[PDB]
Amino acid sequence: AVPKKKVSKHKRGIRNGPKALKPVPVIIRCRSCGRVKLPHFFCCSGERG
Amino acid sequence: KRWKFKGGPASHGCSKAHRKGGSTGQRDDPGKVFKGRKMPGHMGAAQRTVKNVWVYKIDPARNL
Amino acid sequence: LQAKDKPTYCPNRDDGDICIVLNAKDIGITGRKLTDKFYRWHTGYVGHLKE
Amino acid sequence: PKRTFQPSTIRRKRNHGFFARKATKGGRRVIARRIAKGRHRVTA
Amino acid sequence: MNKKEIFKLAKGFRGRAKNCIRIARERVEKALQYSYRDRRNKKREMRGLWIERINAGSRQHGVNYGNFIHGLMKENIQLNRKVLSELSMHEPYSFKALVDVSRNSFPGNK
Amino acid sequence: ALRGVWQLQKLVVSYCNWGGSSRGIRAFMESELPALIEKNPQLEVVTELSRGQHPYLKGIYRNRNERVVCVKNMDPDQVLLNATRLRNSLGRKVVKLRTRHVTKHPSVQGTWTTAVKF
Amino acid sequence: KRKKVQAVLKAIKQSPKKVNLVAALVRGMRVEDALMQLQVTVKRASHTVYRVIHAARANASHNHGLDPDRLIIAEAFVGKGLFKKRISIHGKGKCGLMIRPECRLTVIVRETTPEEEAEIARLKVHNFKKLTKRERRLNPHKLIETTPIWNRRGT
RNA sequence: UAUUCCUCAAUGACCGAUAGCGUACAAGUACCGUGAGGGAAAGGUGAAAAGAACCCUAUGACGGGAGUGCAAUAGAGAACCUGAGAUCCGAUGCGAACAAUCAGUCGAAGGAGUAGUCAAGCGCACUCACUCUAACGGCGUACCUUUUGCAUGAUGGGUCAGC
Ligand SMILES: [K+]
Ligand SMILES: [K+]
Ligand SMILES: [K+]
Ligand SMILES: [K+]
Ligand SMILES: [K+]
Ligand SMILES: [Mg+2]
Ligand SMILES: [Mg+2]
Ligand SMILES: [Mg+2]
Ligand SMILES: [Mg+2]
Ligand SMILES: [Mg+2]
Ligand SMILES: [Mg+2]
Ligand SMILES: [Mg+2]
Ligand SMILES: [Mg+2]
Ligand SMILES: [Mg+2]
Ligand SMILES: [Mg+2]
Ligand SMILES: [Mg+2]
Ligand SMILES: [Mg+2]
Ligand SMILES: [Mg+2]
Ligand SMILES: [Mg+2]
Ligand SMILES: [Mg+2]
Ligand SMILES: [Mg+2]
Ligand SMILES: [Mg+2]
Ligand SMILES: [Mg+2]
Ligand SMILES: [Mg+2]
Ligand SMILES: [Mg+2]
Ligand SMILES: [Mg+2]
Ligand SMILES: [Mg+2]
Ligand SMILES: [Mg+2]
Ligand SMILES: [Mg+2]
Ligand SMILES: [Mg+2]
Ligand SMILES: [Mg+2]
Ligand SMILES: [Mg+2]
Ligand SMILES: [Zn+2]
Repeated sequence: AVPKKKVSKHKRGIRNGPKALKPVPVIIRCRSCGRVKLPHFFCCSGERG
Repeated sequence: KRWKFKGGPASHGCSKAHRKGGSTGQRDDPGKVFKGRKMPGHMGAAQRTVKNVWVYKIDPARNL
Repeated sequence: LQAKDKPTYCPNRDDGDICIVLNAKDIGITGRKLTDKFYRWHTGYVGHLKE
Repeated sequence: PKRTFQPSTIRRKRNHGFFARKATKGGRRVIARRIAKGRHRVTA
Repeated sequence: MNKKEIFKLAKGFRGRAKNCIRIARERVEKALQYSYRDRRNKKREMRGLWIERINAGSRQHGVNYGNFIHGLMKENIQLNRKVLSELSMHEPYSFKALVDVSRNSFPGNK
Repeated sequence: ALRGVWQLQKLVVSYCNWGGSSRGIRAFMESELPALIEKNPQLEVVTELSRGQHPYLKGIYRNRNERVVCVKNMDPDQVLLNATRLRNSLGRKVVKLRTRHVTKHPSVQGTWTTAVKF
Repeated sequence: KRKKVQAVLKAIKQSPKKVNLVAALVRGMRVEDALMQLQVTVKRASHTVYRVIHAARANASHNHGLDPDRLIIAEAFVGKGLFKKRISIHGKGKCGLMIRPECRLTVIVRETTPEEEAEIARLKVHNFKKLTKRERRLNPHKLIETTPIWNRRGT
């Protein structure tokens, strides 16, 4: 099966519309190492390890 | 599984159509698939009722 | 409803008056239309013409 | 599968080489046409 | 017609029909055919609108359009339908006077 | 003229004394231009030599609109007709006339509404 | 004095569509918010967009006397580069054309206006209102600063 | 008298980079074929290289400054004069998730941006002002070819530029 017609820029934009990226709602930055990370990601242990 | 369709033969030349539905309509008249055509999809996890279910025993201490 | 009784009538505008129809159960129907006139419609499922 | 070209250097020189062309009148015409066109490879 | 004139006439067209000469030429020629036809059709539509406005104006006083316009003809009143509809919309008392005059001229049957 | 005030203020006659395409405007300058200058005392007529270029007439109006009409290879009567059409114009933009009756007071007796009583 | 500062990165060896998928996310964001958002977006193009935004902020601060802490991303768009064409061999002796694409990325920054700072402050107060896309880009995430604590006496 | 593998001089209402020789550029090359044989593509920074020291951010300057230059999108490494179109990503204004169809045409509510003219008092009403958009209404089954006759579910064309 082949496409019967060329797809217009309008229909292509409609198709690719919901596939746009969205911003992450919550971002954690460690005050010690400065790493920017999602919740439930390990970067540092505290001092007197 | 969903509609108890018979499927195709396991041998005698059958080519990659062992569990498929076969024909889904007629040709050009009607030129379309009718509503309610039995096709694959989600099965179960739906509300159903069983009628005339017989109560055998009541346990009032445990509410069983 | 079409505001075609107004001298300011415009076909692209909805400017009709509000029509309140009272006593709809007492409308006059002649002939044998009570038993012979049918409303028919199709639900979109084959074989399901309702009347 | 087995393909049409099976290389052999001595068969190439015996069929299309310089002295193979020089041995026949048609081969000498091939060489003359070949030089007249200006090909860098006169014989194979 | 030149390619630049066609692109001028295709301004505001949707899709590739404003942009590509093979597609634009057909749509522009069809637009020009519509324009030629609609110069004729506008006169029919506007006379229909004037007659609707006159009929609405005269039926408020109990006179149908045909009796009204024939009563005006019978009295040698030669106002045309465009001006009569403008009177029915904007000068209703003068239009009512004309309706009374035409009803005395030609009441019609009933 | 808009309410009695003439709108065309300047008529520029741009021409070449060498080029063959300015023959008609040169004959217009010699023959018809003094009569038009006489009949229009409110109009300023300046004449400009532009060698090597095709001739034109330019009309500058009260509303600061300028209209140029090329008159290359024209007969003198066509040049005079173009100058007359420049004089008779109000200097407006050439767009489609939306109506043929401009009024700010469409009704003397009041527009028909549903509240009108007879 | 200058209002708009840009940075351009040419000859990025990626698809323009894939780069624009990430570049469209950071449009209308403050520069620090966008830089934080790119570090949690798992894409190849995230590092490239990060580099161009970083270069643009540096250009604005160093060459044009703009304040780097008040920059918003006005534009981020992609242009094509020099595409490289190869033959793509199929079965049965047929072939198509394969392209190794290239792209350029342009990021334009500008300083936030005081009205826009007032709106940003108004967006950070607590309410249940729906945000438009532009207002969401102004306040894209909640930033949480955490300190590592050893022997926080729990589990 | 015939012819041009050749030489010297000259001419052209001959061509000017898809043209003119197949070749304006290291072409009978690259490439294809066992072989005979077939056979390309690809010209142009600037007057002069003065071809961008140094700084900043990237792993890395082709970026942003600085400087050279008349001009730097005139900033290139077989390619930078001009720099169209299809095509791709953005910015602003208006429309847009209760309404269907060669996508226009004739009317047109509203929205948005923007000028100027001047008698009389320095406003204000005039230029149907102008530009963009278009809710809503009426009308409207592409083009070419071939045919007795094509919206035709007959043919041809993905689009653009050059020929
Ligand atoms: K060639
Ligand atoms: K230049
Ligand atoms: K260019
Ligand atoms: K319409
Ligand atoms: K056929
Ligand atoms: Mg069975
Ligand atoms: Mg079975
Ligand atoms: Mg098989
Ligand atoms: Mg099988
Ligand atoms: Mg059908
Ligand atoms: Mg060989
Ligand atoms: Mg394969
Ligand atoms: Mg392809
Ligand atoms: Mg492809
Ligand atoms: Mg070329
Ligand atoms: Mg050229
Ligand atoms: Mg050539
Ligand atoms: Mg450099
Ligand atoms: Mg030059
Ligand atoms: Mg250039
Ligand atoms: Mg373009
Ligand atoms: Mg937009
Ligand atoms: Mg709605
Ligand atoms: Mg539809
Ligand atoms: Mg219109
Ligand atoms: Mg219709
Ligand atoms: Mg036939
Ligand atoms: Mg027909
Ligand atoms: Mg067809
Ligand atoms: Mg047919
Ligand atoms: Mg086809
Ligand atoms: Mg073409
Ligand atoms: Zn940490």
